[PDB]
Amino acid sequence: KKGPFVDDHLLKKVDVQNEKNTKQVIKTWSRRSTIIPDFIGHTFAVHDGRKHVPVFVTEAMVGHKLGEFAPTRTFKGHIK
Amino acid sequence: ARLVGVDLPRDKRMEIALTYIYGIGRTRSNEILAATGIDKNMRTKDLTDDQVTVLRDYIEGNLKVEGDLRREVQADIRRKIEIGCYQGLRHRRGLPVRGQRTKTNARTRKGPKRTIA
Amino acid sequence: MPRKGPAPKRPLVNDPVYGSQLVTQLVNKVLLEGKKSLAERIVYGALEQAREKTGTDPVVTLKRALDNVKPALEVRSRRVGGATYQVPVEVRPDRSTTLALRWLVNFSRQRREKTMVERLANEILDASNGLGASVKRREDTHKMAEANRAFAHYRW
Amino acid sequence: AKKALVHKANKKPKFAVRAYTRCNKCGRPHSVYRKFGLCRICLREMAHAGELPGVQKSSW
Amino acid sequence: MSVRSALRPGVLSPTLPVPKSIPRPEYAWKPTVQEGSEPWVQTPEVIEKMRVAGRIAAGALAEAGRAVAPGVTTDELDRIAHEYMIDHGAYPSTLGYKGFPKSCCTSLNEIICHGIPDSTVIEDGDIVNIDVTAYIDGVHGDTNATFLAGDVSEEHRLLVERTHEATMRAIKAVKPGRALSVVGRVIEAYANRFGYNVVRDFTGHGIGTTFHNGLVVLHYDQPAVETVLEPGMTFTIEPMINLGTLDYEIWDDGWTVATTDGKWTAQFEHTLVVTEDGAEILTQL
Amino acid sequence: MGQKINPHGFRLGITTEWKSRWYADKQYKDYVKEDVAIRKLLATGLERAGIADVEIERTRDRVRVDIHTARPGIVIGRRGTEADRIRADLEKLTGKQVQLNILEVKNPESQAQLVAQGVAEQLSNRVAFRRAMRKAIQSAMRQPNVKGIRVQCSGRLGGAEMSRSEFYREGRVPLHTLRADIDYGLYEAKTTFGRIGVKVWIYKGDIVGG
RNA sequence: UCAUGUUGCCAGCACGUUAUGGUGGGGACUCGUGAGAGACUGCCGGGGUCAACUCGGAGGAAGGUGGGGAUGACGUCAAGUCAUCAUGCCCCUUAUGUCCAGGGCUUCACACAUGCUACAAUGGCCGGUACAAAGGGCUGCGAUGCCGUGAGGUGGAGCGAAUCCUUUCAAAGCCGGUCUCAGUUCGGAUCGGGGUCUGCAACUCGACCCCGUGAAGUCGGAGUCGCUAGUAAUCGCAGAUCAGCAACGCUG
RNA sequence: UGUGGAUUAAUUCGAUGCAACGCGAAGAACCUUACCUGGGUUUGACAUGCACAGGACGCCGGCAGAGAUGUCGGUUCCCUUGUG
Repeated sequence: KKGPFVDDHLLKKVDVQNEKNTKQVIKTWSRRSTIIPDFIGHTFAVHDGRKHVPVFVTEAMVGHKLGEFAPTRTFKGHIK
Repeated sequence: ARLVGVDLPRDKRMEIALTYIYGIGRTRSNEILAATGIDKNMRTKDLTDDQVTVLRDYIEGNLKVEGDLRREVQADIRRKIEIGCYQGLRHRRGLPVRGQRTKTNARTRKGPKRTIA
Repeated sequence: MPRKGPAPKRPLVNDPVYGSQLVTQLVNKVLLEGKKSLAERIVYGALEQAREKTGTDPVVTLKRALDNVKPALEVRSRRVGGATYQVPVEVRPDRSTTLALRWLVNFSRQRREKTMVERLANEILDASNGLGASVKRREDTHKMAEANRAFAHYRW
Repeated sequence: AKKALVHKANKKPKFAVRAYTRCNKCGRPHSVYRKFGLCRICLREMAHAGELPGVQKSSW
Repeated sequence: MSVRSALRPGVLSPTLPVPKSIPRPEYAWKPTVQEGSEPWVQTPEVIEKMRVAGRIAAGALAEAGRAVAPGVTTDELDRIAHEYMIDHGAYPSTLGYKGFPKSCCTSLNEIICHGIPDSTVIEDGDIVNIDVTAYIDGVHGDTNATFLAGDVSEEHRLLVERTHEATMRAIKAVKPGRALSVVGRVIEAYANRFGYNVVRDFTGHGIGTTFHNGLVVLHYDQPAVETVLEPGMTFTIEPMINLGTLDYEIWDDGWTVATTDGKWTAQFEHTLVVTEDGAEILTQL
Repeated sequence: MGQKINPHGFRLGITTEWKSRWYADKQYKDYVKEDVAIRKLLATGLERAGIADVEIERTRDRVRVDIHTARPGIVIGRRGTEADRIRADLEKLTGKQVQLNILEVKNPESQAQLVAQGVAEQLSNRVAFRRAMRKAIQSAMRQPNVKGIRVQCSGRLGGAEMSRSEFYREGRVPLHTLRADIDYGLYEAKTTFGRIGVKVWIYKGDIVGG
């Protein structure tokens, strides 16, 4: 666990977002970490592929990464 | 004998008594018995109450034990659900957490093989 | 190579410790497929354990047990006219010896002693005296081969 | 095995992990080795032709 | 108390076999025979065969319900009911029906209906609907009833009992010369007093020589339906009352359903035949 | 079909020799790519003239390319007009100085690949398949010391929708026998209606060659 | 059998003195492979048509085609492959073209198939004893030493290599102690913490490590498969696609 | 692990006893992608032939942008006079 992901474009976007103290739904393509705690309060519209599904960032949100915080595996598999 | 709450059977070696516990396993049985000073071969019947107290203090202070392993495993499980992680989603759908086989295998999670119509 | 005549067989040497063909065949039958030296040690210790519990030569005790287990008539699985008619056939000495030792090993591994060394020793004793599973199976097979003599004249 | 996909794998990737084999002679990306860098179906056909200096039938 | 967690389709046990003594649909035979369906016209012979089949189904349902205890698996209920109704010479019409692998249908709490018995166990404070059906001599008899397993809290007791009053209120509202939809309307009325809701999809179905004859009895106010009752129709009233809204989460066990809102629900199915002056229950003990 | 192992793919270490021969340490893949590129470059124009073989040997990294053709004059026309142009093209394409070697087959069509070439050209020439066969088959055996032949064809023969096949055998052609020296030649004509594959097996004799 | 002594083995010899052919030398022996010999009923006896063939004996390492492989005549089943490839034909040519973002392709309430693990004391835990070959290795083996519970980190020798790493190549086995026939020190699931590495990033979406996990399964029902000797079977090692591995796989 | 059944944007495609299902797949976080959602290119990501301008293209950077892509910053031809 040398270094988790930094979300470089999402990192710059979040820095610009929270430096102005403005909360915006970032249409975040990045899906490979929420390891950085500064993401709290930013409505990450996770681009699961079909759309940008919002996900909120919490304190205990660390330790697992950003992707299927909004699920992408739409599944019913039984009659629906 | 007396311990944290997991029985140590009458015909199990001391490491073997430990291995039953969720808190202590065979390798941790060896580690704890080396750190404390109890033989891995001696029985539960040959155990001393002072050694019981010393062992309990050592395991509760330097090892994740029944309570510590629960407050670790389940708390971090619900932690990875509450972050929306697909490790949490493997937990929810009764799947192995590391994304290994869920299609047919992984019965200990989803539950044994069955039969639909 | 059936359908062409008798099948050649691998020859068997005697035991180094004991020196008997029956002992070595018993070793190879108790031989869990994959290990021999450990199986040899197990059959050894079983034979010495039979020795002190009998006071005689383990090879002679094993011979007595095999005689008390060796069958004389075998029943095949020929289908005659869509009905299972059992045709007893006289057993050659090698086939009867193999059957006796196979039964001895199968009922040895069945026993519930601490080790299959002890289990095999107890099986040897219970076959030598005549109070084991192998002896009662030897009795039962002869009883069943005699109960169906009406089909014994087919001569196959 | 589209020619576009062949040029795509031949074009530079923006990540060090996007690189894969994509055997160039035919276009099959799977089951491509290092010592030869080809697919199995073309490997057998080249090998049976004898143009490869050294490969032959194995029989021991 | 602590609210029960969401159910998951536990390991489904094997199927309960059925002696051919009791017949089966034509699928069993050559697929080009198409001898199913039968003259659904309800003759009095088929009425008596229906009485027998419904009594058998009700007895098996009672056996399953008396088997219901905290710690008793729904599989045990299905086994006991199947033993009772096979001993009575009846075929489980739900076994293999469109892919249902069990003799009886066990709905648990949130499950709407046609739930699949599996390794899921019943505990204290639960509500369990058991659905039993019997087939003989070309008749189909289905009925489900919900029971309070353990010392259940007040709210779920109200839920189940209200489903039950909606049940016999729809049953008693059945009169000759009345439209079908009034039944559903009555149910909705009883749902409106306590603010409960009724699913508009899994509703009453006509029953007879075929399990589903196509006669669907909607359990809500549907003025667009002019289906008038005449004596002789055997059909199931199974009003469905939830603790939540009309959206639901079909259990991953499909047949088995569940309420999206994780709020518990109840179901009571009674098969009725219209007499010269009202309704008569043929699946009653 | 029947698992007929390639006679050149089966007796490549017994009777027949490899087209290419060299040694390369941690250099095999690039040599294979160079061989493939050179053979692709010499594919259509050479086969139209009647090319027979293409050997690519490697001297001390400079060049060794030999092309065995069945007719002189087309590959090498006016001195420098054709041979030097393709030599310069090879020099440009391959990162080496190419001293291209062009040699002529001593006899008329006598190779399995050459027979397949002639047969496929005739089939594309709208002639009677049978004629084409027999004709080119007669023009096949040839091979002075010839002992056996096996002419096979498959595909849309004559442009029909059915992928019919023909088999003709002459004399000893033991495929199974390893002292066979059976040359293999496969060529596919591209007809207006599709493709026709042509197989030729040429059994020179029973010589072991060991 | 001849040749063959280097990187390799080391009797006949010395030097190591620990690190083992390891070193100088040693062809003597494998080893290493170039050549060759040596199974061809080669000899004999017996039936048999006096024939094949067969049986048996003998020489022979191989015996009655030595053994293991490599041999696909004619054709067989529109089996499969326009997604290996071209390919006749049809369709789009501004899209079904086309690059990239993200996802899925790993999804699961299941059916089947195949395997590893078991279900133990023949074994589990702990420790010691001695033997494999093929290999594979230049940005790869990568060692010694160490921090490390252990991943993993350094780190680069000898290494394009019979030299050096893979250990002077194992495991099962041998022994000793325990465990005492049990949901077991079986058995591993199962997941959690924290990390550890690769990877831009390991939630889907790698693996590993320290710990803990101790389920089912107490040897399998109908029914079924394989195996004629190095065979069934057990154990371990290696190689390929592999930056990270789904591999309990495949090839040996 | 793969296949069938079901979801899905895709759960890529085909193979369906022998001769499919530890398969092509001897290797799916991007890639693999063939599928979908969305954003770009449109003689197109990729080419060939006719030109037509041409001395630029093209490269080294910055920025925006999920990225494709676009902006320009700086170099600006090498032939040899026909123009390539």
